[PDB]
Amino acid sequence: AVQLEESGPELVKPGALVKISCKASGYTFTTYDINWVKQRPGQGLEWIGWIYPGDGSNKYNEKFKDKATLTVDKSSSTAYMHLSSLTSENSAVYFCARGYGKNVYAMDYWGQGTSVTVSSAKTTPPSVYPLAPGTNSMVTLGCLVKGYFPEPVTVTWNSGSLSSGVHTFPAVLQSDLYTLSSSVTVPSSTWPSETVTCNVAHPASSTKVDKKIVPRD
Amino acid sequence: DVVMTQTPLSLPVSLGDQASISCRSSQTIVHSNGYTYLDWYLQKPGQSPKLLIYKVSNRFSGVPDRFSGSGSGTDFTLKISRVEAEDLGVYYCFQGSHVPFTFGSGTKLEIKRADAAPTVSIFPPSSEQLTSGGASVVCFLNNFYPKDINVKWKIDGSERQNGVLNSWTDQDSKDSTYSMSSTLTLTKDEYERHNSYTCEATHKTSTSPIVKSFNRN
Repeated sequence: AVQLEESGPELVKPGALVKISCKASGYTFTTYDINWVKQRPGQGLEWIGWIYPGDGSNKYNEKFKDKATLTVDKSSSTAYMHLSSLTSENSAVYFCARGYGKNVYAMDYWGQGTSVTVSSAKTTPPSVYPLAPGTNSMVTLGCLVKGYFPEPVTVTWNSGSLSSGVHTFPAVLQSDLYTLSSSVTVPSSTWPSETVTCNVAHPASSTKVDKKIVPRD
Repeated sequence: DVVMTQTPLSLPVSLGDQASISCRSSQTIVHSNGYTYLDWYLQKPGQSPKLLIYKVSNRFSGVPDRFSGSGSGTDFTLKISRVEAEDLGVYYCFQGSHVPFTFGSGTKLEIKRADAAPTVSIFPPSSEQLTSGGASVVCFLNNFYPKDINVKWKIDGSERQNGVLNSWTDQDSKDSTYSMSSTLTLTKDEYERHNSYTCEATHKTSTSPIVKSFNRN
């Protein structure tokens, strides 16, 4: 199974340097191009360059030649991107993709991406607050995820058991802090006769919070 | 640079109908060696871009035959026949013939469905939050079609404008509806100063607003 594992989120101060890493498995690393693609918050994909791990040859897009440096480590089958002189406008999601080689003619396997935030703000974990009602046969419960930094935050209900009726909203940033909510709808005969719990992850602070939703007294 | 221009930027297609995306290009994507490295990608909300079509017409393994690509040199097309709800996301044409490799701008595929009223739910601030000295009031507006919606908050029956943050979902991959969340954030003191808190949605599906309220006691 061809796989590409990219590093976790990064918070770095303006005018700093980051080293983004991408570990390959499931194919001969040294015989396929590795590509990088930028994606800014909002829309759009932009190709940065490829490296050929076999001999370390590369091609860069002119625009990124001064900000992006591509290296490789054969021994660990890892590809690396270094981003330099960091501005706010450099805050983006950067992708890894295996490209040209034997029987491959496009970017067929992509990494999960690495979100890079450039801010002078401080990493801070979320406070997760429960949201319970004040028989319809359908009841909507929720979690408020408030005051975390940086993005992202993943929300999951009962360790993934409930996928249906789950809405997690895009975060809204105010005063260097993000807030999102997530809602889940379940049949009334299953709450609060059974446990409903939201699971919030914040990879940048390495924090998982699991809040159980209990009725008001 | 080979400019990739995609038309349209938005594609509203009904469920089951054909959807076609046009990609035009500055130069010829026909490479020196004779091959045409023109690819189509798909980026679903919150996911990596995935390969759909390579070399103009060849579809990547695991991609259903519902997707087919055609065209030559300067002009290209991708057709999705019999569209399903999970097909929504952003479609990119991409050239790998002339350095730098370039993507088109996005073609956002939205689907059309029947009208749906929002399920409105209001939540007082949790005990946990009040203890911190903050008081968020969250209102959910769930599973409605189409996009357009507004929220009016009332503290003590009087419209409150300052202190409100909103967030809208991308189109849902299952039932094809949109969703929204609104959060009135106060201090425990400001919150304790008043008594009634109402959340009201106006949608095109009703004359009257859906009013959900609670009293602080």
